[PDB]
Amino acid sequence: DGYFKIYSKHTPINLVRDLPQGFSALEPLVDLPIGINITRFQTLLALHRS
Amino acid sequence: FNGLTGTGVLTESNKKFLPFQQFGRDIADTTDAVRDPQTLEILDITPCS
Ligand SMILES: *[C@@H]1O[C@H](CO)[C@@H](O)[C@H](O)[C@H]1NC(C)=O
Repeated sequence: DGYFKIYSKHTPINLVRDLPQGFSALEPLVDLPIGINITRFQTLLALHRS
Repeated sequence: FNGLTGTGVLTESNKKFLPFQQFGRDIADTTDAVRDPQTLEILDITPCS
């Protein structure tokens, strides 16, 4: 519905090698007037080239 | 309030409104809290006895 919605909730993960159990509520963080066609996406990480 | 029309008593309440939340729907899905557009305050909506 012509909207881009992003939800986030920062949690202090304890000594677990993977995603921990329990629960977490992703609070709404921002909403934007979007509506461009979306089919794919890609993440960005910092390559070590210092 | 912001187009939402009704009758009630606007009494200040201690409801823990999260920043994104705006409304105060109850167990029976009834409006019970609104946020003033001018100043951010949580007002309890209660029908007259
Ligand atoms: C988005 O682009 C894809 C790939 O061309 C196309 O098949 C699809 O119909 C488009 N979606 C919208 C909502 O325009």
